[PDB]
Amino acid sequence: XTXPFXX
Amino acid sequence: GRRIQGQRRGRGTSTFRAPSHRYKADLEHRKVEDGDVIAGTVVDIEHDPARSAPVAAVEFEDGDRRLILAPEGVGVGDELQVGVSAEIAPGNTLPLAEIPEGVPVCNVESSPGDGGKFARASGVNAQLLTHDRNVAVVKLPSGEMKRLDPQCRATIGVVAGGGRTDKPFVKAGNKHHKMKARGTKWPNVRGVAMNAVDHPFGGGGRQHPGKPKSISRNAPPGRKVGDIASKRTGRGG
RNA sequence: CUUCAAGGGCGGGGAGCCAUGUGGACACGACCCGAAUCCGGACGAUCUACGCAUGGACAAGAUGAAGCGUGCCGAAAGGCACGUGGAAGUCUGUUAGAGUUGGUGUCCUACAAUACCCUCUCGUGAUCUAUGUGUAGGGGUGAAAGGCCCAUCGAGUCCGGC
RNA sequence: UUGAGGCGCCCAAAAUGAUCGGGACUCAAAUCCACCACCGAGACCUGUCCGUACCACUCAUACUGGUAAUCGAGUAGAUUGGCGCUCUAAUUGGAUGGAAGCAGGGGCGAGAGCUCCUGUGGACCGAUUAGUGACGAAAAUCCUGGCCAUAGUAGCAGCGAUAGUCGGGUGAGAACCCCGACGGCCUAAUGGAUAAGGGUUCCUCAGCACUGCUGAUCAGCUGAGGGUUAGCCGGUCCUAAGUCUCACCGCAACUCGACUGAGACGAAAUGGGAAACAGGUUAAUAUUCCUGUGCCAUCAUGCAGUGAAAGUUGACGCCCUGGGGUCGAUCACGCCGGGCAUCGCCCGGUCGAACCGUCCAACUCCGUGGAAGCCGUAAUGGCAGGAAGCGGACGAACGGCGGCAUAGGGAAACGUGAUUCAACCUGGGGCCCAUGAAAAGACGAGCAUGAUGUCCGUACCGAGAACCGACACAGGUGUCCAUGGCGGCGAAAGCCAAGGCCUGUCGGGAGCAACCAACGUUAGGGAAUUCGGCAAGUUAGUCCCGUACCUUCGGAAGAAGGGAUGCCUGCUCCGGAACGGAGCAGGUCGCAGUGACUCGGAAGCUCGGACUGUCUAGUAACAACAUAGGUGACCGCAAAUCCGCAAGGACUCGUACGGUCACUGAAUCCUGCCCAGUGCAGGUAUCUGAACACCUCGUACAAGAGGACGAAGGACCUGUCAACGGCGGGGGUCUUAAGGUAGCGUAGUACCUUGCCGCAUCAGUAGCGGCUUGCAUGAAUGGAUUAACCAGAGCUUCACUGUCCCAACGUUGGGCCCGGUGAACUGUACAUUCCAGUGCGGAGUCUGGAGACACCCAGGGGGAAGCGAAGACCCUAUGGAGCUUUACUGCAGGCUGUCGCUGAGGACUCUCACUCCGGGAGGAGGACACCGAUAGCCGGGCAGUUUGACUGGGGCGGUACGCGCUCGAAAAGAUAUCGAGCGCGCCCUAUGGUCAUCUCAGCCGGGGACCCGGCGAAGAGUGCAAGAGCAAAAGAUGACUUGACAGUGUUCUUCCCAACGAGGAACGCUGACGCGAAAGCGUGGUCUAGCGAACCAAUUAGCCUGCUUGAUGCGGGCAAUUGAUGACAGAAAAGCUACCCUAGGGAUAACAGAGUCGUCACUCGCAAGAGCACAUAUCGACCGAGUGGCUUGCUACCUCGAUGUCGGUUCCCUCCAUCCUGCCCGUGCAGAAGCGGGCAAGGGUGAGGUUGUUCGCCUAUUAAAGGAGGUCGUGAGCUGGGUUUAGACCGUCGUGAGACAGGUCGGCUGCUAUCUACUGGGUGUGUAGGUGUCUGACAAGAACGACCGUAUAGUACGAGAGGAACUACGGUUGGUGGCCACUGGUGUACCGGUUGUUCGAGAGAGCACGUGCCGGGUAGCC
RNA sequence: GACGCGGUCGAUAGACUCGGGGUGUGCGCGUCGAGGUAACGAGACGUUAAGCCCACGAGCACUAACAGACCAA
Ligand SMILES: CC1=C\[C@@H](O)CC(=O)Cc2nc(co2)C(=O)N2CCC=C2C(=O)O[C@H](C(C)C)[C@H](C)/C=C/C(=O)NC\C=C\1
Ligand SMILES: [Cl-]
Ligand SMILES: [Cl-]
Ligand SMILES: [Cl-]
Ligand SMILES: [Cl-]
Ligand SMILES: [Mg+2]
Ligand SMILES: [Mg+2]
Ligand SMILES: [Mg+2]
Ligand SMILES: [Mg+2]
Ligand SMILES: [Mg+2]
Ligand SMILES: [Mg+2]
Ligand SMILES: [Mg+2]
Ligand SMILES: [Mg+2]
Ligand SMILES: [Mg+2]
Ligand SMILES: [Mg+2]
Ligand SMILES: [Mg+2]
Ligand SMILES: [Mg+2]
Ligand SMILES: [Mg+2]
Ligand SMILES: [Mg+2]
Ligand SMILES: [Mg+2]
Ligand SMILES: [Mg+2]
Ligand SMILES: [Mg+2]
Ligand SMILES: [Mg+2]
Ligand SMILES: [Mg+2]
Ligand SMILES: [Mg+2]
Ligand SMILES: [Mg+2]
Ligand SMILES: [Mg+2]
Ligand SMILES: [Mg+2]
Ligand SMILES: [Mg+2]
Ligand SMILES: [Mg+2]
Ligand SMILES: [Mg+2]
Ligand SMILES: [Mg+2]
Ligand SMILES: [Mg+2]
Ligand SMILES: [Mg+2]
Ligand SMILES: [Mg+2]
Ligand SMILES: [Mg+2]
Ligand SMILES: [Mg+2]
Ligand SMILES: [Mg+2]
Ligand SMILES: [Mg+2]
Ligand SMILES: [Mg+2]
Ligand SMILES: [Mg+2]
Ligand SMILES: [Mg+2]
Ligand SMILES: [Mg+2]
Ligand SMILES: [Mg+2]
Ligand SMILES: [Mg+2]
Ligand SMILES: [Mg+2]
Ligand SMILES: [Mg+2]
Ligand SMILES: [Mg+2]
Ligand SMILES: [Mg+2]
Ligand SMILES: [Mg+2]
Ligand SMILES: [Mg+2]
Ligand SMILES: [Mg+2]
Ligand SMILES: [Mg+2]
Ligand SMILES: [Mg+2]
Ligand SMILES: [Mg+2]
Ligand SMILES: [Mg+2]
Ligand SMILES: [Mg+2]
Ligand SMILES: [Mg+2]
Ligand SMILES: [Mg+2]
Ligand SMILES: [Mg+2]
Ligand SMILES: [Mg+2]
Ligand SMILES: [Mg+2]
Ligand SMILES: [Mg+2]
Ligand SMILES: [Mg+2]
Ligand SMILES: [Mg+2]
Ligand SMILES: [Mg+2]
Ligand SMILES: [Mg+2]
Ligand SMILES: [Mg+2]
Ligand SMILES: [Mg+2]
Ligand SMILES: [Mg+2]
Ligand SMILES: [Mg+2]
Ligand SMILES: [Mg+2]
Ligand SMILES: [Mg+2]
Ligand code: NA
Ligand code: NA
Ligand code: NA
Ligand code: NA
Ligand code: NA
Ligand code: NA
Ligand code: NA
Ligand code: NA
Ligand code: NA
Ligand code: NA
Ligand code: NA
Ligand code: NA
Ligand code: NA
Ligand code: NA
Ligand code: NA
Ligand code: NA
Ligand code: NA
Ligand code: NA
Ligand code: NA
Ligand code: NA
Ligand code: NA
Ligand code: NA
Ligand code: NA
Ligand code: NA
Ligand code: NA
Ligand code: NA
Repeated sequence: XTXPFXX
Repeated sequence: GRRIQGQRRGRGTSTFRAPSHRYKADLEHRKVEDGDVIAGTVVDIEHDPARSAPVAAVEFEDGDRRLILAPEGVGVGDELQVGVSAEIAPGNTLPLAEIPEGVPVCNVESSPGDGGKFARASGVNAQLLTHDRNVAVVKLPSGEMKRLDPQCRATIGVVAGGGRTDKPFVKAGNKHHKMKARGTKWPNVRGVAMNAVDHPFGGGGRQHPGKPKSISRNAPPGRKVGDIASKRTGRGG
């Protein structure tokens, strides 16, 4: 939910 | 949205309250059946945590020990008087009627016997101008001409500690220490720095108030912020 | 019935009522599960935010403010030198303690639902900290990030409306 | 010579392995013309059977007979007969001679399912009929339970705490239970004492089923017993912030609520406080028990005393500092004991309290004295208002001294002095816009003797196993020990005591491989790496010398740079002295003297924020927030601001030098113009402006209508921008008020853009400077500038280096093998795949081929659009929420009028209610204010909601959202698209109606007016699109007229077929009319567009009707007209979300795929043209034909219960449209150098500077430094610079939330491999006992590619300049395989030097991270 | 796991001794030593190509390759 999984 | 800071204030929580339990005295003029026979001797000059100005410890003939709003000049040993006949020197307190016009006065009463209300901050002083059998016009430190009952008691001289405002705080820490001894939440976050939800000036991708700052007097708490009922703004013109 | 009139509408030469099964409709949970809500009353400041009360903590070193002194110079004002002094939201500092920049390292079914190592910042102050205490849910608290209010926050949690 | 036809050829380039399905086929197994015979469905024919329908017979839907060429497939769905389950009832049966259930088996039925046999089981079970219903499962990421694979797999290694080993003891059993030795670990903790919290965990005995990361004889485990002793330690008492209770008051009410009053509560380490010490003792308590000694309080008695309450104490902040002084530590010497054994050193001990008595330094004061310059301090300071000196009063320690003590303790001695001095005591100084508790208690206030002194707590842990964190959790968790030794500035490192521990609790084995984690060292080069020097490294302590720009004069600054540094011998100086400090001379060792350890890399330019500080607990520490400073606003306190429903409250123990509300954000230089809009505020003739009362009308009253008066507010006017904001276009004013001043400028703001010039570099989208027309800078939305500061952004230099060229060796822990322990993720099934094809367009499973014996070990992760998470993007839903506003609607609140409280005599006096000030007397105020009620205005402060649909996704645009015409429309009717052309939302009293008279456009002739004649079926005209109609008229002219009439229908249309309203039309009737001789025409305009529901109002004529009844008023209704809903078959309605949320969708976008190929790339045909002449050496327009699938676009097939982005990197394969290399052809080919073309994919195609970039620009090298495919190959490989979350800034836009196909700083990369795949390693089976040697089907290779030089030759060729080749040689470069004599690296084998510390020194050793550091280095590996 | 070699008819491994190598001159003692009354004394020279050390080679049956089990047409 922050760009790449899971940043 | 959420209540703004001015609304949290009113609730009277710890954060917004003044450290009363650390305050020395509720400076108020003494009472006297009449006569004026009352007089005492200055015993000490103390620091008043509520006003950042000195207060004088006085001992009266009837063995009464109380702190007083120390005008400038009063020192230990000195003798002060309180009554319709007290002498007309600095430190003594007597009704405006018995006070000669053109004499700086401090801690003036608004209603005779209320113990003093006006002009009691560092260095300030009122100015008795006009006498009468009814009115005793006094010019308060704000410049206003206050018409008063000549029976209202007052102290001669200017309040001690004048000039306090001249030296800058220089650093946040100094402010911090002062603010800590008052009924005030500090530091102050600018409305325009908050989220819309928190203040009418909050929001935006940049910092600026939403609408004009001058707000109607009829505005409801929660919206009355910025320049309250300003008759004008700016310096120009 | 409408209608000068005319023409139209509705009705008319005796079949229904009740019961039982069953088809379908409408209201209700309405074939069953499935989600983000909204509202009510309660329980939470053992976490954390901010304030208050009462206690506690900060090796060592550096720099050397004012003030004071001695000497020289000057009519004086005052100047210069040296010393004394020991100021500071001052410096160095893994003192204690507080914090958390990079390694985008280790870990990532972990030692751990936020850890480990090195690196790094502050370290007499707007400092850090224990205990006590206050503020409660559209309300607090917020040096403001929509941050925080017990792993829960652009409106906590529990149960209820359901 | 020419025409035509057939088959073929050229044209003809693609990515893992070629293809007609494959093999393969050539007088065919191809092609075309005929022909012959066959094969081949469930079709067709045919036997039997079944169902269904119908016929005959029948009560029958039971039999029996008959008919079907004209019956037999089916999703959703309608209809119908039946099977099975539970329990009820009626009728009727079975079972211990064995019921139900279960397992295996036999029979029947199309089937649901029925039944039998054998075994098991051991007590219930059916049938028929009629009922009953929590009645039938393969599915729901369904629920619960159980279970397999996973797998004997991961974990029991990683942490600066690496810990053990040999003997022995006990035991059935011992790596880990115990004893000894040896070896280690912990030093503010891994020691000692405790708070909270736990709660018995403590001690003993007995145990091992549980728990313990292995085992266990051990245990915080299991069981049973036992254990906590107080006048003097805590609680208890006191009061703190503050809390509760009662009263009072509020509230509809309370378990609610503020104030006031009274009461109580509120501190166990760590606030205040009456009093206890020493030793001994238990398995476990201990200032508690025991022994000794001491002390406090109260009380009783006795003596004393009559004092006694004033005062002192309790009792207090931060910074500096002096003096007194104990323990500790150390020095000296003596004594006792131990250790060591070349020396004479080294370690330990040398004790002894509370209490009672006594001593008193500092401070203060007194007498004397009499300083005019002296006294005094570390410093400040002191004095004729009396200095020093002298005497004296008061007066301290947890300290000295005596006792306590022929007490206690010690094996013994059972010391004495000194220095530095924690504790403790007592002083001096400085700071505050900060002022640093209270109360109980104590003292004041004597002594003897005796008595009493109850109640509660007391164990143990206090943490890498007793607490919180689900765990014996690497996390979290307060206090006192800060004085143990060396070291050194040090509470630092390192080493070592005391004390603790070997439980940060699984072990054994392999020079121990690959690979990984931590780390050491690497020659030459030295940032070439990379977004970026990320990571690592360099530097380092102390002293001496020396130190730039700039600067707010503080700083910059440890700038920079240079030198020194050890040991030994003998000394000097400072000081009372130190086991303190500063130096001197001589001698002397090493590569190295802060020898280890500790321990800055430095310099410059630019951006930002002034600084310290704050922040997103858990991806953002920043430029964001704060700050001082600047500024504006409000308010005289019965205030402004704010909280409460109220009673009431914060600010406020406050008072303008205040405090509230905002903006800006240190200093310095400054801060221009604009009041039109919006906001706020002031004013206001006039206009507007609600309700009550008042007047008129109305009504026997009332509803209701109108008037008069008119508050705030608005209109209007003014003020105000450090108020929201604005600061252009045009010309030598215009919008809308002004029209950008100082500055600054390609900016964190500049699209163009890598702007131009310069600096710098070989090369610089960077950086800096200048210019600057600024897409779209600019003054407290603060502008410019700026010293200092910074885990902030960018750039340069020196230094440094494994970041790199380019990797190697080593060290430690894993990894691998063995014993023990022992999970999880995941699983529709099947599964040895590979190349192709096909398929819903991205297949292990389909089709064709190829390959393939089984099982197992290790590996790195290609594929399973791998695992994990019902996609966050996008759309959709008459979903949610947070937020905004001049969206809709309301609700608080503020202002204002009116009524009540409320009283006496459009302005005024008064006092008596009421309010406030005052202790009270009494003062102020006063019918106002407050309060209750109502009305008008303002009113995102708050609440609920809305904010449509269509659409080659959505948005923007548009409206194909209601209508009419032509075409599309395929000659009936119907017919779509954001299809083509274009219109309607009216207009007309005549432009309607009838009748009479008449014939038009245009052209010709005679006198673009008018008159006459002729031609003239229609091109005129007919209101308006388009199509259509019309000539004795539907047109023109004239006249007359109102049928544009009322009522009610029929039919068609709207809506083909085929239901649906309003609307429309055609055609009637009834009534009344107009015109005409009359037939007849007129239901508006020649026809098809010009339109609107219910509710409500107004209106038209008559009538019906309103609660027992009559009258009046005012209502309710039948029929109809008018008023709008254009989203036009009718809701009353704006936005943001990057803070987001849910339901879903591949119904729909973004990536990729797939189709297409306009675009893009490349080619071909024709060949104008030019190339001095010459198309074709070379270049090559137009036009035409294509190939590819790299670009772009289109489409919306695949995927939204997830196929991870760009770029880069690494590693592998491929294509050819060939850049180089080989062999060639042509030339505008003399040669040399080129140019164009052909074959050709074997090999090669490299290094760097700016930029995230791909692309591209640039540099120097080069044979050349080609292009493209592999999910734009490659994230279960890496990277994370850009895109693309949450924070922030700038510009632009917006009222605002907030937005941007603008820029900028910051910003977490998950998973143990089941299958398949390949690289290597084994075990088996097949060929059917063995050893040794071979063969070679096939397989792999680039095993080799390229360049330079010499001779040829200064030759051929050439006027000359210039300048080849065949061949033969030498070497270089890239690649490849191997090897270590040589050179080089490593080399925690080894040897040496040396620092600190410890073993007394010496000798010889340990530790300093897995070598302390330094020097050398064998083998091996490289 | 596999592979290779040796196994007394033996040099496969270890010990010992040589050889071949790495360091760089051992402890002790003697002389010198700036000095110092002496005590004491950093260090220098000699003894000492010393001492210490070796993952290689050789010699050498001293020690251990013993004992013996199994499968197999
Ligand atoms: C891994 C994944 C999906 C895949 O299983 C399927 C695909 O590959 C298809 C696909 N995905 C995409 C384009 O095609 C694509 O671009 N995705 C995947 C990578 C970022 C965005 C994306 O939306 O980023 C948007 C920005 C464009 C605003 C924001 C940040 C949203 C992120 C979001 O919800 N991520 C979920 C992940 C989905
Ligand atoms: Cl202030
Ligand atoms: Cl049936
Ligand atoms: Cl206690
Ligand atoms: Cl002093
Ligand atoms: Mg997100
Ligand atoms: Mg406060
Ligand atoms: Mg007061
Ligand atoms: Mg601020
Ligand atoms: Mg913000
Ligand atoms: Mg708001
Ligand atoms: Mg700003
Ligand atoms: Mg601003
Ligand atoms: Mg707490
Ligand atoms: Mg000094
Ligand atoms: Mg500091
Ligand atoms: Mg520091
Ligand atoms: Mg935000
Ligand atoms: Mg059928
Ligand atoms: Mg029966
Ligand atoms: Mg099913
Ligand atoms: Mg496995
Ligand atoms: Mg160890
Ligand atoms: Mg025990
Ligand atoms: Mg036991
Ligand atoms: Mg109490
Ligand atoms: Mg206490
Ligand atoms: Mg004990
Ligand atoms: Mg105890
Ligand atoms: Mg443990
Ligand atoms: Mg190197
Ligand atoms: Mg580079
Ligand atoms: Mg590079
Ligand atoms: Mg670094
Ligand atoms: Mg001396
Ligand atoms: Mg060093
Ligand atoms: Mg810049
Ligand atoms: Mg800052
Ligand atoms: Mg964070
Ligand atoms: Mg930071
Ligand atoms: Mg961070
Ligand atoms: Mg300010
Ligand atoms: Mg700021
Ligand atoms: Mg530039
Ligand atoms: Mg301005
Ligand atoms: Mg994948
Ligand atoms: Mg979904
Ligand atoms: Mg979105
Ligand atoms: Mg909503
Ligand atoms: Mg009052
Ligand atoms: Mg709202
Ligand atoms: Mg609702
Ligand atoms: Mg739509
Ligand atoms: Mg038709
Ligand atoms: Mg007509
Ligand atoms: Mg309506
Ligand atoms: Mg009307
Ligand atoms: Mg409609
Ligand atoms: Mg319609
Ligand atoms: Mg969702
Ligand atoms: Mg689709
Ligand atoms: Mg070719
Ligand atoms: Mg090839
Ligand atoms: Mg790719
Ligand atoms: Mg590629
Ligand atoms: Mg991959
Ligand atoms: Mg990944
Ligand atoms: Mg992985
Ligand atoms: Mg990034
Ligand atoms: Mg960047
Ligand atoms: Mg960025
Ligand atoms: Mg076989
Ligand atoms: Mg070591
Ligand atoms: Na804003
Ligand atoms: Na809701
Ligand atoms: Na709390
Ligand atoms: Na000085
Ligand atoms: Na850290
Ligand atoms: Na809430
Ligand atoms: Na509920
Ligand atoms: Na069917
Ligand atoms: Na163990
Ligand atoms: Na004493
Ligand atoms: Na600081
Ligand atoms: Na900081
Ligand atoms: Na204006
Ligand atoms: Na204005
Ligand atoms: Na501007
Ligand atoms: Na390295
Ligand atoms: Na794989
Ligand atoms: Na929300
Ligand atoms: Na709508
Ligand atoms: Na109709
Ligand atoms: Na093509
Ligand atoms: Na990539
Ligand atoms: Na090639
Ligand atoms: Na892909
Ligand atoms: Na990538
Ligand atoms: Na990744």
